Amino acid sequence: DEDETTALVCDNGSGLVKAGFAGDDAPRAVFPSIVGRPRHQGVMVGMGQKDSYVGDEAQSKRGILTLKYPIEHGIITNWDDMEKIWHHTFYNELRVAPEEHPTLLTEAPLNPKANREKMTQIMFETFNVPAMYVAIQAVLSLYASGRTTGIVLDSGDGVTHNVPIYEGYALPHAIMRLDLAGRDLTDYLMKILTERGYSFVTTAEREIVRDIKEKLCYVALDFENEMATAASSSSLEKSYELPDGQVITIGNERFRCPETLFQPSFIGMESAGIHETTYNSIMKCDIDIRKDLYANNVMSGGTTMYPGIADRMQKEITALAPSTMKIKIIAPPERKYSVWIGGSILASLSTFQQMWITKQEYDEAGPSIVHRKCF
Ligand SMILES: Nc1ncnc2c1ncn2[C@@H]1O[C@H](COP(=O)(O)OP(=O)(O)O)[C@@H](O)[C@H]1O
Ligand SMILES: [Ca+2]
Repeated sequence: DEDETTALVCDNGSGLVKAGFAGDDAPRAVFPSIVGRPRHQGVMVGMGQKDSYVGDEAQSKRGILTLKYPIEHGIITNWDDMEKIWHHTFYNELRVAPEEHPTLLTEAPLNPKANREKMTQIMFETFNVPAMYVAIQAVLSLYASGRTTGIVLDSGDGVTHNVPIYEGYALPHAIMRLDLAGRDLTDYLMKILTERGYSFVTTAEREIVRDIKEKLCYVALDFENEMATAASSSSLEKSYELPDGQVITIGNERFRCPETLFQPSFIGMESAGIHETTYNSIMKCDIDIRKDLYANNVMSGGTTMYPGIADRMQKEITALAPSTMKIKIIAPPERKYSVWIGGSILASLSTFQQMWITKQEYDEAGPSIVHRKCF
């Protein structure tokens, strides 16, 4: 753009599309990736200004809407809303044509084979984007935190991932994937809420369950001990008087839902928490590779933003791992935009040119150009 090539960086997942230009610190355009439709019906003369209420516009006028969620855990429920989602991004906020710049996105690690092509097509065959790359999440983070080896656990909204990374990159044989992440914490809440006598069961209320969560519910440091502290109506109970009108006195639910990350005996599964799946990744590798993975355990995404989390893993991780060392969780001050800031650098370095898919390479290699360059 202007005197230089430049581009647009983009982290999109199951909950927020976070768009910006290139070189930038952290995001500019940001919106929930959802498309809403008018479930309230009746008729019209005056109308609340939309056919598809999208992202921001959507989340703001919740009531009439049946919020068609798309990317639940990297898999999209149906792709049709998605084109309107990205129709926001470029033209409406950023005012830039996709048909002009490079695009950086993120690979929501182990998003299916065909989704790679299907995405690149929406750009290159439908909306002729000049160059693009989708970068594989967890690793980006590492470099922005100034780390080369460590065990990263990156989870935002959609899917849990425990990545061992070193001075050279990981492989499917050791890394893991699980469905128990940030948004599942979000949704989980209502399964449990029943015992007080609440269950925001439907659409608009579904979104209020997310909202409650990120600004008040905290992680149990050691749940079991804290269970008797549920008698202490001070720590726990707090008022959420919904600005509509209904008090949700989120007592024990404020840490009982977080705990499911380290405790799947609460939903019903055999998954161990993210502290044990971290051993699960780390063990599977070569024998000499672990000493510095243990020296830095990178912890990022929307998932690691709750109050009381690094500290937890400090205890828990020691118990079933290798013993010998200075074990240490590195969770950056803002650690959620891990994906984004690591990505920024790549789409600011011109060295990145000895990688990407450029506009004519697609035509010259068909849809498959994505697995002809990448994987
Ligand atoms: N302060 C926070 N504490 C905990 N949960 C948060 C916080 N900020 C956002 N979240 C949750 O993180 C998720 C969105 O994270 P995000 O990184 O934006 O996207 P995604 O991994 O899908 O790419 C949602 O569950 C949202 O509720
Ligand atoms: Ca993400």
